[PDB]
Amino acid sequence: HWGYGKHNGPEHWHKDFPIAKGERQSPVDIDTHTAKYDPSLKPLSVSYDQATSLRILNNGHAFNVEFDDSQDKAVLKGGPLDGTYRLIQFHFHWGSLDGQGSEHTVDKKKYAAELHLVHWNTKYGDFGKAVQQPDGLAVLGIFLKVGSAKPGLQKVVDVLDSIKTKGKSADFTNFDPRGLLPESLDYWTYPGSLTTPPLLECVTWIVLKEPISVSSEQVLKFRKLNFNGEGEPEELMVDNWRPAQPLKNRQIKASFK
Ligand SMILES: CCCCc1cnc(SCC(=O)c2ccc(S(N)(=O)=O)cc2)nc1
Ligand SMILES: [Zn+2]
Repeated sequence: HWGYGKHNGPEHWHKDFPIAKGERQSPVDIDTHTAKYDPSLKPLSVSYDQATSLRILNNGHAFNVEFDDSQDKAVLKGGPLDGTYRLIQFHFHWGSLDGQGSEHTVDKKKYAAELHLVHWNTKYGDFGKAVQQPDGLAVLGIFLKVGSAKPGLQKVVDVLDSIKTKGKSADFTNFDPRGLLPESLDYWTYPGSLTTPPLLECVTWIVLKEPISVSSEQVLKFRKLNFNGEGEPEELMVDNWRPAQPLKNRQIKASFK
């Protein structure tokens, strides 16, 4: 039932998921001037050399590129994190127009899209248990702006016609998520939530300061996807982003400057 329209979009979510109005909801606007530089924050450690992608899926809200998370192969640690977080999937949120799409904003600036690399804390044994813990997930957020193509994204873009509609999946092996990372790992971090239902407050957010560039043609392809299932009226998969939520009693920390 929940989705991104007038009648079931983010403003409606609290009815099914009352935690929508909770104390640590995501996304948020990152006020770069009031973010506190924290010299005790470590460099982020991204170990994706052994990543094993398996499949890409249109789940009717976005597309997920899923990884084999049954061994320590693609892991996030360091930064603000204690312990080891395993990559389970990535997906994006994007706009109907280049002027919007991102979930987090930076001094109210919206980017064309936002990539979420979703990782779960190995101490909880799996994803479903981890989401029920306040430190269960680490999501690495990366902004996309429109300009030069991102070569490492093209394999993703090229398979989308094969998963046009809700419920479609395709084999997606040997995809290397290192090709989606900007040069710098400078980041902001704060305690938040999943940005889609069930909106669980289980996320340490790590948002990179440096956006990646993707071409207009790459993002256009994202916009050809469908929210609907095959043999239904076409609703383009666009504007699948939740707007900024109240910061409330939280401090955003910066790894830099
Ligand atoms: C309430 C009891 C149900 C426990 C349970 C909750 N959510 C999920 S899945 C939602 C999900 O996979 C996900 C991952 C990342 C993000 S985001 N957009 O914050 O990166 C949003 C949703 N699976 C099991
Ligand atoms: Zn997301």
